[PDB]
Amino acid sequence: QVHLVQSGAEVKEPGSSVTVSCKASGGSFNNQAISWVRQAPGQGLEWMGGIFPISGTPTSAQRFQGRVTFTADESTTTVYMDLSSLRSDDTAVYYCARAGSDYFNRDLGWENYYFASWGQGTLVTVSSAS
Amino acid sequence: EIVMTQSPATLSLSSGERATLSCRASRSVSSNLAWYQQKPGQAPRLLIYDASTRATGFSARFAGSGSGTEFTLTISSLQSEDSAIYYCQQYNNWPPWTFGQGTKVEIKRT
Amino acid sequence: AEYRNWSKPQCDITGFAPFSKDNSIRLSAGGDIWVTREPYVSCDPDKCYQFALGQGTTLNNVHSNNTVRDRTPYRTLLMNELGVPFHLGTKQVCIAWSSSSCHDGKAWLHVCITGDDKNATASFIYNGRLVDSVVSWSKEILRTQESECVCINGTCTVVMTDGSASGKADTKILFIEEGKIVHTSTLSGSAQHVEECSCYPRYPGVRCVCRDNWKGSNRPIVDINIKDHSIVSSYVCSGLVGDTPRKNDSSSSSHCLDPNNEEGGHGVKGWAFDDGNDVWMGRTINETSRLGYETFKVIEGWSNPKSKLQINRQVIVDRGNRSGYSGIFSVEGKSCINRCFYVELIRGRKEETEVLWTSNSIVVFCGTSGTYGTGSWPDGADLNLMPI
Amino acid sequence: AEYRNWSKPQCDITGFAPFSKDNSIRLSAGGDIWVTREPYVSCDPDKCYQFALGQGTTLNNVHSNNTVRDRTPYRTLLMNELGVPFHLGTKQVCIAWSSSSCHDGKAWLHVCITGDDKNATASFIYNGRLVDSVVSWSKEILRTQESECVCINGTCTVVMTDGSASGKADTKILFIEEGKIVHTSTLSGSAQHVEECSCYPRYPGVRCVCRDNWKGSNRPIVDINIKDHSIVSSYVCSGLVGDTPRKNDSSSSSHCLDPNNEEGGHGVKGWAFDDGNDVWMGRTINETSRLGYETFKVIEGWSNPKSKLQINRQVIVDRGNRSGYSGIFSVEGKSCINRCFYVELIRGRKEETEVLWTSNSIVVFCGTSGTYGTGSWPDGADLNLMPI
Amino acid sequence: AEYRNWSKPQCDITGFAPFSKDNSIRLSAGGDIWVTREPYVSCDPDKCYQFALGQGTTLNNVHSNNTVRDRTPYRTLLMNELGVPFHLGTKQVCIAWSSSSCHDGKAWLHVCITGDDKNATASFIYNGRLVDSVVSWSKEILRTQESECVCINGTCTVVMTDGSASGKADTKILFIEEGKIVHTSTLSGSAQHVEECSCYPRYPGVRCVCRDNWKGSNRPIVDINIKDHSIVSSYVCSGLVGDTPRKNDSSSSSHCLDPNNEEGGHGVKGWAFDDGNDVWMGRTINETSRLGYETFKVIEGWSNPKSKLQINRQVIVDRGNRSGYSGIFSVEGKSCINRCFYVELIRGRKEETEVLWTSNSIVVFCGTSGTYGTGSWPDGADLNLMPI
Ligand SMILES: *[C@@H]1O[C@H](CO)[C@@H](O[C@@H]2O[C@H](CO)[C@@H](O[C@@H]3O[C@H](CO[C@H]4O[C@H](CO[C@H]5O[C@H](CO)[C@@H](O)[C@H](O)[C@@H]5O)[C@@H](O)[C@H](O[C@H]5O[C@H](CO)[C@@H](O)[C@H](O)[C@@H]5O)[C@@H]4O)[C@@H](O)[C@H](O[C@H]4O[C@H](CO)[C@@H](O)[C@H](O)[C@@H]4O[C@H]4O[C@H](CO)[C@@H](O)[C@H](O)[C@@H]4O)[C@@H]3O)[C@H](O)[C@H]2NC(C)=O)[C@H](O)[C@H]1NC(C)=O
Ligand SMILES: *[C@@H]1O[C@H](CO)[C@@H](O[C@@H]2O[C@H](CO)[C@@H](O[C@@H]3O[C@H](CO[C@H]4O[C@H](CO[C@H]5O[C@H](CO)[C@@H](O)[C@H](O)[C@@H]5O)[C@@H](O)[C@H](O[C@H]5O[C@H](CO)[C@@H](O)[C@H](O)[C@@H]5O)[C@@H]4O)[C@@H](O)[C@H](O[C@H]4O[C@H](CO)[C@@H](O)[C@H](O)[C@@H]4O[C@H]4O[C@H](CO)[C@@H](O)[C@H](O)[C@@H]4O)[C@@H]3O)[C@H](O)[C@H]2NC(C)=O)[C@H](O)[C@H]1NC(C)=O
Ligand SMILES: *[C@@H]1O[C@H](CO)[C@@H](O[C@@H]2O[C@H](CO)[C@@H](O[C@@H]3O[C@H](CO[C@H]4O[C@H](CO[C@H]5O[C@H](CO)[C@@H](O)[C@H](O)[C@@H]5O)[C@@H](O)[C@H](O[C@H]5O[C@H](CO)[C@@H](O)[C@H](O)[C@@H]5O)[C@@H]4O)[C@@H](O)[C@H](O[C@H]4O[C@H](CO)[C@@H](O)[C@H](O)[C@@H]4O[C@H]4O[C@H](CO)[C@@H](O)[C@H](O)[C@@H]4O)[C@@H]3O)[C@H](O)[C@H]2NC(C)=O)[C@H](O)[C@H]1NC(C)=O
Ligand SMILES: *[C@@H]1O[C@H](CO[C@@H]2O[C@@H](C)[C@@H](O)[C@@H](O)[C@@H]2O)[C@@H](O[C@@H]2O[C@H](CO)[C@@H](O)[C@H](O)[C@H]2NC(C)=O)[C@H](O)[C@H]1NC(C)=O
Ligand SMILES: *[C@@H]1O[C@H](CO[C@@H]2O[C@@H](C)[C@@H](O)[C@@H](O)[C@@H]2O)[C@@H](O[C@@H]2O[C@H](CO)[C@@H](O)[C@H](O)[C@H]2NC(C)=O)[C@H](O)[C@H]1NC(C)=O
Ligand SMILES: *[C@@H]1O[C@H](CO)[C@@H](O[C@@H]2O[C@H](CO)[C@@H](O)[C@H](O)[C@H]2NC(C)=O)[C@H](O)[C@H]1NC(C)=O
Ligand SMILES: *[C@@H]1O[C@H](CO)[C@@H](O[C@@H]2O[C@H](CO)[C@@H](O)[C@H](O)[C@H]2NC(C)=O)[C@H](O)[C@H]1NC(C)=O
Ligand SMILES: *[C@@H]1O[C@H](CO)[C@@H](O[C@@H]2O[C@H](CO)[C@@H](O)[C@H](O)[C@H]2NC(C)=O)[C@H](O)[C@H]1NC(C)=O
Ligand SMILES: *[C@@H]1O[C@H](CO)[C@@H](O[C@@H]2O[C@H](CO)[C@@H](O)[C@H](O)[C@H]2NC(C)=O)[C@H](O)[C@H]1NC(C)=O
Ligand SMILES: *[C@@H]1O[C@H](CO)[C@@H](O[C@@H]2O[C@H](CO)[C@@H](O)[C@H](O)[C@H]2NC(C)=O)[C@H](O)[C@H]1NC(C)=O
Ligand SMILES: *[C@@H]1O[C@H](CO)[C@@H](O[C@@H]2O[C@H](CO)[C@@H](O)[C@H](O)[C@H]2NC(C)=O)[C@H](O)[C@H]1NC(C)=O
Ligand SMILES: *[C@@H]1O[C@H](CO)[C@@H](O[C@@H]2O[C@H](CO)[C@@H](O)[C@H](O)[C@H]2NC(C)=O)[C@H](O)[C@H]1NC(C)=O
Ligand SMILES: *[C@@H]1O[C@H](CO)[C@@H](O[C@@H]2O[C@H](CO)[C@@H](O)[C@H](O)[C@H]2NC(C)=O)[C@H](O)[C@H]1NC(C)=O
Ligand SMILES: *[C@@H]1O[C@H](CO)[C@@H](O[C@@H]2O[C@H](CO)[C@@H](O)[C@H](O)[C@H]2NC(C)=O)[C@H](O)[C@H]1NC(C)=O
Ligand SMILES: [Ca+2]
Ligand SMILES: [Ca+2]
Ligand SMILES: [Ca+2]
Ligand SMILES: [Ca+2]
Repeated sequence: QVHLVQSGAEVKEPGSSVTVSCKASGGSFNNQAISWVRQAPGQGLEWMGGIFPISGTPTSAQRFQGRVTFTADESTTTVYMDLSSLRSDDTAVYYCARAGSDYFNRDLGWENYYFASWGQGTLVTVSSAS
Repeated sequence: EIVMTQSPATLSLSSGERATLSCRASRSVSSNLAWYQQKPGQAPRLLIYDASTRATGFSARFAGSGSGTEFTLTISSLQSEDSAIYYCQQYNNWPPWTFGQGTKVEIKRT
Repeated sequence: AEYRNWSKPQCDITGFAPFSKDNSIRLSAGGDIWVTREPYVSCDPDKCYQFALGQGTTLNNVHSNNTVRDRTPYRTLLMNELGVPFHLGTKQVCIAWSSSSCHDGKAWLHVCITGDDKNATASFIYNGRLVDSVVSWSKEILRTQESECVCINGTCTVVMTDGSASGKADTKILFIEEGKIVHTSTLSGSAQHVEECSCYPRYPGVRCVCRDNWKGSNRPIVDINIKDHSIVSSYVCSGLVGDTPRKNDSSSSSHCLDPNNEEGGHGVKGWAFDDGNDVWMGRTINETSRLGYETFKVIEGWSNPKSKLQINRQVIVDRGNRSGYSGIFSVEGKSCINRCFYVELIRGRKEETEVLWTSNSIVVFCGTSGTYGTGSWPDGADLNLMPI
Repeated sequence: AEYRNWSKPQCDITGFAPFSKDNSIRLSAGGDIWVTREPYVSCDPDKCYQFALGQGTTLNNVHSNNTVRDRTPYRTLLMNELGVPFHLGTKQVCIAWSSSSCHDGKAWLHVCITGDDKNATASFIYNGRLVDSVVSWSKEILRTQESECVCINGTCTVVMTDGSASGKADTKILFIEEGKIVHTSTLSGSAQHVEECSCYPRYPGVRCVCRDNWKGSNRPIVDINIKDHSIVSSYVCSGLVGDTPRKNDSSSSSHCLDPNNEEGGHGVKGWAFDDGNDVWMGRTINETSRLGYETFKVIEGWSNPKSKLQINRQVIVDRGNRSGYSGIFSVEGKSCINRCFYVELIRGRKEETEVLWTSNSIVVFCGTSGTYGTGSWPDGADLNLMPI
Repeated sequence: AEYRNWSKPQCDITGFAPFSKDNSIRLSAGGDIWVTREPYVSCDPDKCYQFALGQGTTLNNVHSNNTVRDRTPYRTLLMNELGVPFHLGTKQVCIAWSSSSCHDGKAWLHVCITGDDKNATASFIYNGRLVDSVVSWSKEILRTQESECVCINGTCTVVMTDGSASGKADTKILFIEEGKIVHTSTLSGSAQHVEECSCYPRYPGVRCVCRDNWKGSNRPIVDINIKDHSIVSSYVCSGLVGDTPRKNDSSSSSHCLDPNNEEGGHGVKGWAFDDGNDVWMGRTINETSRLGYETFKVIEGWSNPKSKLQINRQVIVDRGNRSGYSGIFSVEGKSCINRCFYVELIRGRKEETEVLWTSNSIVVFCGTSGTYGTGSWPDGADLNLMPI
């Protein structure tokens, strides 16, 4: 089946950076956008950004725009998300998800940007503790 | 930018009865609206899209309604597995793709 | 023949009078007409020409289905004299999904962009032959003005952008002489996003008013120096703002240096120009959709950021009828430079689901020092009757 | 190049010989042809052009239904060389539901009218660009000649009217130089209603013969002075009268100064010109409907109000076939100025209910000093067979 | 005006940028477009023209059936400005089932061939009138370049062949002045079969790269002297060979003097040109069918027969999309001579049995000293939907 598979959980010190990755089990990166959404403990869902796997246009939410970058490789069939300048508040589950959207129009923007299928979620926590 | 307001905050009802959830957008989102269910300790799951059509995992007991600025979800004959948190999300043309704050359902058994 | 220099003063405008209309969608219901979007107008010393980006198909044709996408290998730049509709005898001048054109007083320059989204090419065609080319510098949809360039003493200028629509992007100004690129300047000053500029000669320099897709509903300004290639930028001061979407006139605000952060994201291509401390501008009549079109003057609106005093309003298309992109062009008269503008009248998908196609008509108006009355000039096709 | 001055004498006319025909309605049954009304002809120094007011649609088209109304936002002025039919490659020169055009020896002037009935605008377009504009002065359908203007030494003149069709109205004569309005004169003398003038150069001045919708079935005359902008007016003396409707030739009368008050209300656009004390003129063959068309000379008919002595009759369209508007134009020869005329051949609604559309063909004739025979040249389309 | 002499140096090419595309088959599904094959491009001093051999029919027409045969009495040479598609208003310049054209700086020469297979005639038409003619010398399908001729100081040259496709044949070079044949030379040197040459000015001479249907999958070369009418010939040295069919790049070989005898029989029209000891060339991406199209430079490939070191590859049409004939043309710039090429995009019978017709689109590219990105520009018609 197509389904997304994520990298394992992490502890990182404040001021560090983290890499999370997401791979398609079916090898089937068509141009439907892969998106990152996070969930802090006992709190609502938050969209961070995404990328089209073939056409390669990345996009990022305003609160994260200086801190985050996205990149993709068809060969590993994997999308990589890097989050920089970490703080305690970034402690959350990070999910990759696949959007209904597969083209960006210069003038009209995006269409069908809802999340059809989700990865397992990766827990990242930011702390000094061993 | 576009703000999603969802109500009630918590709902509790017995099994075998109808339940209803509501969502409002600070500007008209013209049917570009989806609903998600999240069961405890799991990734979310898509329940409805375009305010009106239900995903493969869910049956005729789930129904979507509304347009423009106000939207509604209804569950018919509530069952043990429905105990979950539900969220609305808009996708009207341009970022960011804001979610509602969510509604929790817990079942009023004996 | 000699190069253009635009060194005459600007004409005393009191408003705008009708000049031209194409009737393209009404003719398409019984005739072979091209599918198009993103039109513009430009003039040689003798007469005016209409340009558009074709979709590689006529309208009553199986290939007219799904014509909503903006970038494909089949898009070409169409060119005609103003008022001749785009029939099968129309010339295709270059391969392009984005473009600009201008006439330097001796010959046409066309700037044409095509290729893959993340590795696109720009070709410079001058006096009928390819003279130069350049490649996408930020690998994320290289794009240009969808409107005329401006040339003074043989040097043409064009604005080009690469990078994100909802974040920081890379913008450069290219200086061109008989098709050869001679200099390049990076954007400077306080404008933070710059797309789809509309530009006009303002001797000795050039001035441009642009689209901000990121944070402004006020419009950016770019001033260009032709003698030393220097650049500066800012925003249109007027409290009545020109972008769509926007807040209503009761609650909108602006800033001379910064994006106003009111309904900032997304936008539409438009225009404005200075008249001492006053500003003339055009906008959609509706605040959140491309319906209707109006123009007016704002008193002190070029220099006072709190002014909301409008006068000389004209409706061009009434609030029930679709509009689209709009842009300025300049025409040299016997003793002054006049300003004129055009409006794209979009029909079909995604809003009008009676048909499978998307296309446009146009309408064109010019500045007058005389007097004028009232009307409305919409597209006028009946999509309930004509071919699906 | 130099401005026109028309200072040659008038040619010795013995009658009219055939010059051109368009076949528009017959071609429309298998081809993409424009829907039109109110045609006219005018010439530059090298060749002649045909003009018409389009209805913004081809004939075999859903938009061809209800094409009977005279004023809509979609009407444009079409222009072609004489004898090329109005196919999809035709140029639209301006937005207009009423117009006039002329060539001054260096470039074209077009006068174009559009807008709301009670607040309309007139645009003046010269050498391809808008130069001036004016607004309705009486707020009740501003209108002009539907035929060529006349220019001497660079000054063009046009007649314009605002106000009622069945009462007193406001008429002005505008003097124009390279598109700029330089002077305006109010109508003077004994003409009481003046519509749709047909005008000809008569050096050093200009002379016009017009339509009276109010009280005359005799036609008004207006003489225009180009050196001092003065105006005078009167009526065509001939006892054989040129308007439709009218009384029969056994019982009609005329007056050199006043409307004859015979079947006075309503009318049709037409022409006449002086030949010493004689007059040449054309009219419908039927007295109460626009059927057939004839021309003749009336002996002393320019100066004697009791004369009914006609000679040199020619039938152009026989009494069973529809006609419409008609008008004069002038052509400069090697040693004299010749006079020529055109006739509109109207087909379809409201009279011919076999179809949903209304449109026209034309036919054109020129003055000869030689000899000629006989014929009839009707429209020749079969409305029982072609598309509804 | 003066005759062309091409005495400027060759431009510093780094690769090829897009210049033009016709969209003919997509337009044909709703429009009257000619059926064609064997296109080419050529330029006068002001602008470029597209040529093709018509099949005497439009595509949506009963006469479009069985359009696969190459020789019939109805074939004519079509001519348009580059980028205007072949609609019904296109000029037919001569009767022809094989042709070549060029402009000498004062007027066009066309060379046109028609008649019976075993007794054919060649006509020479110059400045719009027939000046000379010649007859088949070997009585077995007289034929010529299907691409532009070349002219220096008023003398044009054309290559012509008569005789077998799978054995020894008779080839001559004709020297022509204002349409009059002035000299004729027989082919000399080691080239053993010579068809469909692509030729370019290389002052003081002319150079041609051709098709070998008999024994080479390496391409023949012919060098022509304009001052003494002498001829020499050889083969393209490069180990990467340009004909189709051919062996794969792992196992292909070449020889500077002889046909390589690898997959030698049959072929396709193509091009190559020298750049010091390097060679630029284009070929089909597939080795045994006319699918895709690529270009590249081969290091030392003009002089070293063992070299396989390629650089600067570009895909023009990707491996899943049909191609056809291709050929060079030359354009004079301000300070150097540039090289450009075109590709025929064949659709329909015999491979695509969804339709009864055979026809082509084109796409055109020019040499650049600047920079460029990536793409693919196929034909883009959907034969499953459009008329059979
Ligand atoms: C036929 O065609 C012609 C040409 O097209 C038509 O004429 C044109 O009509 C439009 C109508 O929209 C005019 O534009 C409008 O102009 C006014 C501003 O001008 C008015 O106010 C001036 C200022 O008045 C104050 O100050 C003076 C002292 O300086 C005091 O004396 C006053 O008491 C006031 O306190 C005033 O100077 C003007 O007078 C001049 O102009 C008129 C003609 O309009 C002449 O009769 C006068 O003699 C004199 O020369 C004039 O009174 C703007 O207010 C309009 O914008 C508002 O209205 C829009 C809709 O109409 C709306 O969409 C805008 O958002 C805006 O509304 C907002 O702002 C208002 C205040 O500005 C609020 O009150 C309102 O609630 C809202 O919040 C508009 O810009 C053209 O100027 C005029 N053009 C020409 C060349 O004359 C004609 O109408 C047509 N006729 C017919 C029958 O179709
Ligand atoms: C082939 O083609 C040619 C060219 O197209 C055709 O020739 C043209 O034919 C038409 C016929 O309609 C002519 O127009 C008509 O002209 C007459 C007027 O001319 C006649 O009368 C003149 C005056 O006669 C009186 O006075 C003289 C003295 O001065 C006396 O001698 C007489 O006895 C009379 O009392 C007279 O001078 C004319 O002669 C000249 O012309 C003829 C050619 O016509 C020559 O043979 C002569 O040699 C000489 O040169 C001539 O006899 C008008 O009367 C006509 O109008 C009336 O008729 C119309 C229909 O025809 C009708 O609709 C009008 O209303 C009008 O009728 C009314 O008025 C009448 C009196 O005027 C009443 O009697 C009547 O009841 C009614 O009340 C018309 O204008 C053209 O002039 C002629 N053109 C040329 C250049 O020759 C030719 O016919 C064609 N041939 C064929 C076979 O198809
Ligand atoms: C966006 O658009 C641009 C412009 O279109 C794109 O750029 C273009 O990309 C293509 C890719 O095909 C390039 O053409 C190819 O070029 C190489 C030859 O060049 C490479 O090797 C050079 C030699 O290297 C050896 O020797 C040196 C010392 O001299 C040593 O250091 C090395 O280690 C090696 O031992 C080397 O000099 C080149 O470097 C230069 O160029 C690159 C850019 O390519 C720069 O980064 C460098 O800084 C430097 O300037 C370079 O590394 C050929 O090998 C290619 O042909 C092979 O591949 C084809 C498919 O790609 C295949 O079909 C051919 O048959 C052929 O393959 C065969 O041969 C191979 C060896 O040649 C075998 O390994 C193989 O198995 C097989 O048998 C091809 O010609 C263009 O040059 C380049 N154009 C420009 C102007 O830059 C860009 O890719 C686009 N980007 C995106 C993301 O879309
Ligand atoms: C119209 O103008 C003429 C002069 O000719 C015009 O100007 C020329 C330079 C050239 O452009 C011509 O083609 C134009 O037609 C006037 O004639 C002159 O009148 C004055 C005063 O009587 C006299 O001094 C001149 O000698 C006259 N010249 C000639 C050639 O006769 C004429 O009066 C003007 N007519 C009108 C009605 O305005
Ligand atoms: C081609 O012709 C040139 C001469 O120029 C041509 O004739 C001119 C009148 C004009 O029509 C130009 O546009 C043409 O190109 C030849 O050059 C001359 O060669 C002779 C002999 O060596 C010498 O005496 C002259 O000085 C040369 N003139 C120049 C201007 O260089 C040239 O040799 C011809 N080349 C070929 C290949 O035929
Ligand atoms: C801009 O170009 C115009 C020409 O279009 C220049 O005007 C000409 O100047 C020369 C030299 O003084 C005169 O001989 C001509 O008579 C002028 N022509 C016209 C039509 O006025 C003008 O000088 C240029 N402007 C600048 C700043 O150089
Ligand atoms: C455009 O070119 C004109 C010349 O055609 C320039 O005007 C000249 O400027 C120099 C330096 O000041 C003077 O020496 C000349 O006398 C000027 N000539 C005229 C006719 O004014 C002009 O400066 C150029 N403008 C721009 C913006 O490049
Ligand atoms: C202009 O915009 C403001 C801001 O949205 C509108 O003010 C709001 O009006 C609604 C009712 O329509 C109220 O529910 C809000 O409480 C108001 N907000 C504020 C901050 O006042 C205003 O109505 C708009 N004006 C017009 C004419 O539509
Ligand atoms: C501005 O334009 C919008 C969209 O074209 C208008 O929105 C429509 O409003 C009516 C009721 O007034 C609804 O029936 C439609 O469903 C709305 N359409 C959409 C897509 O939301 C709006 O009314 C206009 N408002 C103003 C003040 O001009
Ligand atoms: C009307 O215009 C004509 C030109 O079309 C004038 O005739 C020319 O007059 C000049 C000056 O005498 C002569 O040099 C030309 O040879 C004349 N040309 C021709 C063709 O005759 C004429 O003078 C003008 N009329 C008036 C009244 O000014
Ligand atoms: C010309 O017009 C007059 C006036 O209408 C006609 O004379 C009348 O004829 C009718 C019969 O057709 C009588 O009933 C009237 O009494 C007549 N009136 C007068 C005042 O005489 C005359 O018949 C018409 N001539 C032609 C040839 O039709
Ligand atoms: C003048 O034209 C009118 C209208 O075209 C003719 O009137 C028709 O006459 C016939 C009988 O002769 C009737 O059957 C029609 O109904 C009439 N039509 C109308 C609309 O009234 C008239 O016959 C013509 N008369 C002359 C003398 O030419
Ligand atoms: C080739 O033709 C060009 C013209 O296109 C010749 O160049 C001209 O040479 C003459 C004589 O020296 C000069 O007067 C011109 O100014 C030159 N014109 C240009 C545009 O440079 C050239 O000489 C010819 N080449 C040969 C070899 O004869
Ligand atoms: C070269 O082109 C040929 C013919 O277009 C290709 O042949 C096809 O190969 C596939 C399997 O790979 C078969 O299913 C088809 O039946 C073949 N078609 C024909 C007509 O034989 C070939 O694959 C291409 N090869 C390369 C390396 O490009
Ligand atoms: Ca047809
Ligand atoms: Ca904006
Ligand atoms: Ca009357
Ligand atoms: Ca071969």
